[PDB]
Amino acid sequence: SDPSSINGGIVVAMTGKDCVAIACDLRLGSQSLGVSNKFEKIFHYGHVFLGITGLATDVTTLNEMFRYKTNLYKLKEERAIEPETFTQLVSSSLYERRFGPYFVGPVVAGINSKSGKPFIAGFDLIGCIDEAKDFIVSGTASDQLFGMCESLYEPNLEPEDLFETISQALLNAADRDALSGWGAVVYIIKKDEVVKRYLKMRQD
Amino acid sequence: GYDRALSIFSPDGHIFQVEYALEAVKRGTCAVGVKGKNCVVLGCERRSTLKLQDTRITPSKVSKIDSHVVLSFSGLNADSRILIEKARVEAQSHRLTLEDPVTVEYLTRYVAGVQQRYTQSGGVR
Amino acid sequence: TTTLAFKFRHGVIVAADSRATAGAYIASQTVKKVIEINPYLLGTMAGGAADCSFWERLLARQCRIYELRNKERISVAAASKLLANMVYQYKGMGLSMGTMICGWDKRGPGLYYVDSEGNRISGATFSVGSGSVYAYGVLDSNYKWDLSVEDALYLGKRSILAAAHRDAYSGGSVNLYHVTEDGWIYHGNHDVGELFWKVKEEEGSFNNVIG
Amino acid sequence: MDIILGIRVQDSVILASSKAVTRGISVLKDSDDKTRQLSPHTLMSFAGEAGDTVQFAEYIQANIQLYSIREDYELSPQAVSSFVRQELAKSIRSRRPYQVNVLIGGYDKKKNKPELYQIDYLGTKVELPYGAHGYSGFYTFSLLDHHYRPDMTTEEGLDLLKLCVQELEKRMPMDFKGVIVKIVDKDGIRQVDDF
Amino acid sequence: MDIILGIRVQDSVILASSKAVTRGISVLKDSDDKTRQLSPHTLMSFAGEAGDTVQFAEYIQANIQLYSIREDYELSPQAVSSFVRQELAKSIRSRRPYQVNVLIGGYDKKKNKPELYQIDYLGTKVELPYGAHGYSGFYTFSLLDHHYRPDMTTEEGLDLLKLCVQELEKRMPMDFKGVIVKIVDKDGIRQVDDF
Amino acid sequence: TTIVGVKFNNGVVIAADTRSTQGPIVADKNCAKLHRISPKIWCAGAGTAADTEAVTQLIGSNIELHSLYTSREPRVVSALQMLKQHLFKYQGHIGAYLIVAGVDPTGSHLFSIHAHGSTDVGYYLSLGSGSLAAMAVLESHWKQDLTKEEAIKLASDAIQAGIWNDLGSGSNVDVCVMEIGKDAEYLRNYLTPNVREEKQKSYKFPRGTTAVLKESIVNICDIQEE
Amino acid sequence: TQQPIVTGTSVISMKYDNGVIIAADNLGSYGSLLRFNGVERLIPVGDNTVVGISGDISDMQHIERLLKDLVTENAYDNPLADAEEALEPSYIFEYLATVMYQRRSKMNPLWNAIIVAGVQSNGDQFLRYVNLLGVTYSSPTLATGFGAHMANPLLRKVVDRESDIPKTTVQVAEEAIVNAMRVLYYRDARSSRNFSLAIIDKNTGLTFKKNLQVENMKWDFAKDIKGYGTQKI
Amino acid sequence: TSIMAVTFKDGVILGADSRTTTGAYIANRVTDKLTRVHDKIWCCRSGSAADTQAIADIVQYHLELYTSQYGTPSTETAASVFKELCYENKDNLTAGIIVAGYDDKNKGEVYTIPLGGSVHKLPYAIAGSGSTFIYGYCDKNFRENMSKEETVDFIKHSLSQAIKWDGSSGGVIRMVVLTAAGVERLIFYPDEYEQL
Amino acid sequence: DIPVEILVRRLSDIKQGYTQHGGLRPFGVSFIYAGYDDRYGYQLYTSNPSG
Amino acid sequence: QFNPYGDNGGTILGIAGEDFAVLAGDTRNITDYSINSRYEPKVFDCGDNIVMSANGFAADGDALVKRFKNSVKWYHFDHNDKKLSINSAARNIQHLLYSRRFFPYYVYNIIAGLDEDGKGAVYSFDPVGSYQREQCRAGGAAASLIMPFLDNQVNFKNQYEPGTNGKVKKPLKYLSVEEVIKLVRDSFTSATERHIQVGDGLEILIVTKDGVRKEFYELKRD
Ligand SMILES: *[C@@](C)(CO)[C@](*)(O)[C@H](CC(C)C)NC(=O)[C@H](Cc1ccccc1)NC(=O)[C@H](CC(C)C)NC(=O)[C@H](CCc1ccccc1)NC(=O)CN1CCOCC1
Ligand SMILES: *[C@@](C)(CO)[C@](*)(O)[C@H](CC(C)C)NC(=O)[C@H](Cc1ccccc1)NC(=O)[C@H](CC(C)C)NC(=O)[C@H](CCc1ccccc1)NC(=O)CN1CCOCC1
Ligand SMILES: *[C@@](C)(CO)[C@](*)(O)[C@H](CC(C)C)NC(=O)[C@H](Cc1ccccc1)NC(=O)[C@H](CC(C)C)NC(=O)[C@H](CCc1ccccc1)NC(=O)CN1CCOCC1
Ligand SMILES: [Cl-]
Ligand SMILES: [Mg+2]
Ligand SMILES: [Mg+2]
Ligand SMILES: [Mg+2]
Ligand SMILES: [Mg+2]
Ligand SMILES: [Mg+2]
Repeated sequence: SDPSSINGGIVVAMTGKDCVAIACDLRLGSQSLGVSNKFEKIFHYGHVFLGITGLATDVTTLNEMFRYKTNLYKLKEERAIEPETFTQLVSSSLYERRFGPYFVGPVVAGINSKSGKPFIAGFDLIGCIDEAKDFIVSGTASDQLFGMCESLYEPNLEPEDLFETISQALLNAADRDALSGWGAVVYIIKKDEVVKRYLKMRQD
Repeated sequence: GYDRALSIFSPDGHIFQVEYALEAVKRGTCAVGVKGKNCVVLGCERRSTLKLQDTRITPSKVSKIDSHVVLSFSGLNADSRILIEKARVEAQSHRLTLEDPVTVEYLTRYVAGVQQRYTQSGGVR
Repeated sequence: TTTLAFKFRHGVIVAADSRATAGAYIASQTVKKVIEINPYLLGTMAGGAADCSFWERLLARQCRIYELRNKERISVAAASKLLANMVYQYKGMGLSMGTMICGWDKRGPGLYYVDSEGNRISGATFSVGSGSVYAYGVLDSNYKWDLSVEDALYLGKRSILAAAHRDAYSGGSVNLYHVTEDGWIYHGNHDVGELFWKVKEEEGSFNNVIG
Repeated sequence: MDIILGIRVQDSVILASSKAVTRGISVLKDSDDKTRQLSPHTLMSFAGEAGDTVQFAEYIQANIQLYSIREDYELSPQAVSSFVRQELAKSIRSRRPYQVNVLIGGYDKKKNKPELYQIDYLGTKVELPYGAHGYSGFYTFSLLDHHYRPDMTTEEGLDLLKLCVQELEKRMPMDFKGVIVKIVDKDGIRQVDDF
Repeated sequence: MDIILGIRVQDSVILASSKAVTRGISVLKDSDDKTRQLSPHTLMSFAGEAGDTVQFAEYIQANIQLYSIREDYELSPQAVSSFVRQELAKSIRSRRPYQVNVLIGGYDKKKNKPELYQIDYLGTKVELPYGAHGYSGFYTFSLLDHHYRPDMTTEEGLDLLKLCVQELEKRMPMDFKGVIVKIVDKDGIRQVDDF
Repeated sequence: TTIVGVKFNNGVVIAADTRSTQGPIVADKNCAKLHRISPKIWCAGAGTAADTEAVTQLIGSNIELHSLYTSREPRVVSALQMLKQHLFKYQGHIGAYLIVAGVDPTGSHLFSIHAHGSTDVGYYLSLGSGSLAAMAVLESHWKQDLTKEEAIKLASDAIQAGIWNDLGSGSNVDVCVMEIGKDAEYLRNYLTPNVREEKQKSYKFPRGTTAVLKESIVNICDIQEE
Repeated sequence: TQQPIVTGTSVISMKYDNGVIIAADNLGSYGSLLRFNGVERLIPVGDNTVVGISGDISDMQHIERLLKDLVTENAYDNPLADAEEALEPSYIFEYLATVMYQRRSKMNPLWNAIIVAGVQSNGDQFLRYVNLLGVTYSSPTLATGFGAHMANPLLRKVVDRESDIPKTTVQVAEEAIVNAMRVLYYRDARSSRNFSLAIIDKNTGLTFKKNLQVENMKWDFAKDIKGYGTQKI
Repeated sequence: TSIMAVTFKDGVILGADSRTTTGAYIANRVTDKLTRVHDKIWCCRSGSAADTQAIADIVQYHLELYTSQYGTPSTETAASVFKELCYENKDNLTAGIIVAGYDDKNKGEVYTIPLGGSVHKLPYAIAGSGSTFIYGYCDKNFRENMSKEETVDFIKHSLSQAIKWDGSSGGVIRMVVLTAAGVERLIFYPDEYEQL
Repeated sequence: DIPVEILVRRLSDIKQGYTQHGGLRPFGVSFIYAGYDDRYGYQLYTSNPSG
Repeated sequence: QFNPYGDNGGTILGIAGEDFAVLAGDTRNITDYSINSRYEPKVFDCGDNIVMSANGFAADGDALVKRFKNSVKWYHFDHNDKKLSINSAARNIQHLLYSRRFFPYYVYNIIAGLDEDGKGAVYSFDPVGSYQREQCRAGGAAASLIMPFLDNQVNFKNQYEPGTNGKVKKPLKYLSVEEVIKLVRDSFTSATERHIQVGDGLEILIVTKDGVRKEFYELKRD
């Protein structure tokens, strides 16, 4: 019944030293039933990454919507959109449905191409921005992720170290949530290279 | 909205805008239709003033309205697209509501009705 | 939960997962859903953990006083019926139990399904729990009477795995039991995480999953 | 309606749909075809509330047929599935949503690959090797998870489907009156007349 | 449980009861016998809510068997049916009523006549040539009203019963997994092993 | 949330905590609740977080256009009027509870505003879940003819009362001072009484601890030449 | 199960170096009607305990009778009733807490929130809370109803933790309590100006002050407040 | 709330308490419920603070526009505008308003507008939750053509009792005197009116 | 990605509309469309104010 | 309508060592958004080298503990001062809980001590008596925040040995009391940051063959 927990899923983002990381599980379900183990929740528009949890139809819809809006932004501005600017666009777009909202928990992650500053942000379903320095969590195991991130995280981690921290935060949170799991992906993002890693986890 | 009466009668009982529309048809490339015992053939002229044309992608003169009906024309090319689109929509609408494809006579009657409507509606030619 | 049990030539197989849930939160993953009532009687648990635990432990004490007064081990049918009558008193009051009483007695291997609704059914094959529906597919397709102990143990194990994979509220580990006329035999605790990958490679199944 | 299954094999997509239509305590029909051909190489099966199902399917059919005539070109199964999803995602926030779940089976002639898409009434799309709607998948997924290979022949896919249906007929309380089976491949769409 | 039928012919009573037991979306069993022998020439079939059915039948069985031992005499089907009715009429105004409907088929050895009684959970008793509980009679009564004679043989009664079951299997949405059939006559109670 | 507003001799000061919740969970430990409507008109917001932002950004946008149209510096009463009429129209469904303060050509002003559109005037005000803890302090220590330094102290003391005694409030104290004839000074994290202690252990993992299946480079660049 | 009819609002209290202080106003409200103006809600038990009660007044009067009867019963066959075997604050509290939890467990509660304040035999300060649910807790400061929201923050500024108790004098503690009662009069719509205050000191014993009033109030600034926004006159 | 308006020889006086509540919490203890819609036409507000403010603001707008076109409006005219809003939007409002004003021709006039949106012209009026407790006192003590000092004492004593018994009433007693001489604001603090 | 012709037809239909209804002046523009898609490959089109 | 239940917040945590066991819990007591007490003990020494903590609805938790302490007292009287083993206490507690199956104790409950082989033991209970011996368990408001961390740092879940890449797991090496107390403090410090009902103080009870020892650490008061 609760739209935010029908399909299940989780997303987590972290900052490091001159880098950011964003990760998600791959499960799509119909409550107790597992339907897909390939439902990726992270999308990118140029160098800006967006993770979305919640109702799967709205996840798919918002991706198509922000792809639409960022493609137009680029044609007019003659440049790729930045994370700070994209974050405001996501907030604007969600609040325009204030009284008929998308049931989602978006997470933005990226590095400003000009200043080189790492950036992450989270939102509620109606657009409120949570701009954090350390980490952002979202999903059915958000309580679990808050506990893992708040204890495992330390600032100024190197990319290959950050990878292990975020991966363990996701994996162990997902294994305490019935509606999350069935695979996982981690994006490691630097100013001009992005690596994507699929994790091996329990398939139950 | 623009409501101006463009198609109107003249003292001698003529609607000039409709008659001037026939002059546009006279200017258009020749189209011919011949029906045999068990077939119909539609022939169309292509003016050779336009070479360096890409014949793969250039709009063909004969248009399929449905799988069993075709429509060719003479006159303004841009105008023909509007009639063809309407005819195609109606063809699917007929299949959808009556569970039979349109008869050729029905489709013709629809297209002809659209043309007539544009001879006594305000703001349109 | 997912639990199953089935009769066959060489006794009865009993298998169950180990997950315990409180909403979406996985509270435990080390729960014993098979209770040892006597060296020849097993009981499965599904639904209310507290309910199933209390009433089946209380039944085991009824079955023991029976043995003392009568100099005879209780039958599977009598044991299943004592439970059924016990829970019937509290019918409509809120109890949530889905159990199977597995054993070997004078009539050979016995297997009864008992629930809080009032049902008490004898049968050769059962599966109860949220993941039962997934397990039935594997059982029904591969179940014989002329099944070897080795193949029968694998079937019950593979059936739980099928459910543990699909059902969100099933998983953790697989507990196996084999009941003979000389009594039940524990056949270990098997982590689904490790078991899944093993089965995938050796069997070739779960091709859709990457590993 | 009740059970709709789908399985993508090596060179084709197989859709199996139940035949029963039910109004209350009475079976009105036992030979209902719960499918519409959207294009020569794209088939859509469907199930949900009465009226909504057929109204939606025929509405989609009309739109794809219109596209085909306008462009003289067949849309890819992926393009069709995306169009259908948008219509359902649009529907779910409307005054009265279409209560319909669909499977779209198609053969992409460009890539020479069969494709199967599962879409529910909310607009939740997923590409799968095999899928089901409602209580169907609950009984059938364990067998498909076990037996399915991506290099299966059409005949092997049908045998696995018979096994899935046999399980449904044993454990489902409702009598769905068997299934109509259709195969979608490079040569088009055809019905298996004996199943 | 689902369907229970009864038909009184010339020299016997035939009871047909479905085999399925269902818990939610799953068929737990397909060979359930929904009947208890109350005495050598009296059989009771039953259907209603889980637990209540078997608890009540076995309670009645125990009471009639106790009477038989105490008196060394078999109660008439009429006497048994009256006892059962009183227990249900007593039950309906209790804290938690038995939710059970029964058919009692018996052969009265004194009158040399078969007798069939239909009793619902309220304690509503009626003697009939043929009867049914739940949604069963809705499908079967038109055939019985048409074909039934009181001078029918047991074999003719079984053929008419097959016709009733065939109609149920065609028009009922629920699969009840066939029926167990039992005949009550002068020689006692026996089961038709092939139906 | 806890938010306050206190008037003084030659101006007005507002303050707020920095906690944002989602049930019993803290979503943000350093949230910014002090919003700028115009350069010298700031408001503190409690309630539905998105609503306090959106309603503030909107009225601030319209205030800027008004200021440009009239060639005048915006007034607090204008922001107040525009806010209450907007909130009243949505009949409480926009859950914004605001304290609006500022300086303008008319002088210094301090107002509160509720979600249903009612406004109140005062020398000291408090809103949010910690408003009672804060008002207890204000009623005990407020006096007429406060200095700037006394008012900042009173305001932050009132927020602290909410931080310590209200579970809906916590972390840091933000302040904004609006004095007549001066630029408004926004004091982000004026107080930081809730820094986390050092952890007992480092949970940095050995590289190679996590099991991986696949690796791939993600193409973020555009389509290339040649 | 019932609903409260005639009610009493906040009861506030705190520990100090040599004892405890407790206070409560003299009002018995009837919904929004301030019906009864002479209601005593602090009830002494011996010379070492004061029970402060809020909530339903009919249930308060019942509890008051239970306590009076408790004293009578303790004196029975007890030569040391005014000495070693006198009633302690901890005895009185546990009895009430037992009754409150039993009544909630029968779904027929005493609709009250109670604070038991006193000094034990060994000179230790006793201050514990109990309510209609049987829930109990102790703290250096305790308050019921609105006092929990407004008084506790003010009293916790004096005694923030256990180590602040020896540093707090009776003059400072009383001053804080009296200020809190003023604040509650400003802000609680079901409060009165008249209140009672009780001090239980390990040296000077029980001091019970009646007919106290909230004084030194600030209202003068109200004259400058005009309209609700734009109005000037 | 506790509000009242009383006509007397030289004009009319409005009176009110200063309490606004959210349940049992006093959200503001120094509220000004006496609001001006025209130079010498004021109103007393009771009910929803949001509704009564929105209404009074709209009325002030209407009368400001009236004045620009047709000159000074009558107190009856002001009461009619209030009524029109309160009556036509009765399903969505919770406002109990007393309208009071001074003309030179009509002198002091008082109109009360309860929940339904009906209008009632009276010599004096009382309204708000606290008014219930002083119906008897006011009926017994009111006289027509009182002096300014007599009328101030009448309102002071009346609202004193209303405040005493009603928990939803309290704070200071505000008053506004409307005469030919002009507009005078009065305030009376707890220490003054409680001892009456 | 939109096929080239479909985009061209849409713009040309908009131009056509201004010549048949509305009473407004047409767009004084002629386009050369250069594009690629996987059906026809590289394509050149032109449109003029007639649509 | 009268609601006989309430929520007093709080969070507890039990960890079993090789020859010791700890039971930790915060000292904060709350209703809604108010703080009742910053120091209200929640973990108790119940005798026979057993520690217990039952809470959620404080009044039901206080009653259960009070009853179990009483049960220990009567176990000595009735069975010749015999020591109540941890497994026997667990089973006894099940029956205290199920005696109110139709008007439950609204609590999370954990006991800790040593088994009859001298090894550390932790038992966990649901409100109606379902109990489980475990190595690591958190209960209460922030249980979901803490448990995943303990799965990782106590049982080494999802942790493999570098170089093998997922082929070989991290071996299950036992933890010392000093290492365990670090995990406890870090668990509660992390929970205090993200959960509003957790804070003020942390009381830890350690159980060895020598007896029961206490440790107290401050937490954030916001
Ligand atoms: C599969 C895993 C799920 O279907 C199995 O069926 C297992 C069977 C095993 C455990 C024997 N069942 C459960 O996991 C079962 C599901 C369930 C829950 C509640 C009622 C019926 C069935 N889970 C439980 O019994 C859990 C076990 C705990 C987590 C160890 N118990 C609870 O959820 C308890 C029991 C509550 C209860 C039952 C009857 C009357 C009163 C209370 N409830 C709580 O702890 C409270 N709950 C905590 C989480 O936050 C929400 C409130
Ligand atoms: C103190 C801290 C609490 O009173 C303050 O008042 C602050 C005010 C500041 C931050 C502006 N208030 C909050 O932090 C506020 C409390 C709150 C919660 C719910 C309703 C009203 C007020 N918190 C929020 O508004 C959060 C902000 C997030 C954490 C960035 N938002 C939510 O909790 C939203 C509520 C959205 C909403 C929609 C419609 C009407 C009212 C509120 N809730 C969720 O996102 C929960 N859920 C997650 C899964 O996806 C579905 C929604
Ligand atoms: C006396 C008090 C009674 O007649 C006076 O009439 C004064 C009049 C002056 C202030 C105009 N009235 C009030 O103080 C008025 C009483 C009231 C309360 C609720 C509805 C109508 C009248 N108080 C208010 O309007 C407050 C003012 C806020 C605090 C600034 N507003 C509320 O209490 C709002 C109103 C929402 C509403 C509800 C129903 C109808 C209309 C509006 N209510 C809340 O904020 C809800 N509140 C929080 C949760 O607990 C319940 C109460
Ligand atoms: Cl107001
Ligand atoms: Mg999981
Ligand atoms: Mg699972
Ligand atoms: Mg789907
Ligand atoms: Mg008062
Ligand atoms: Mg905290």
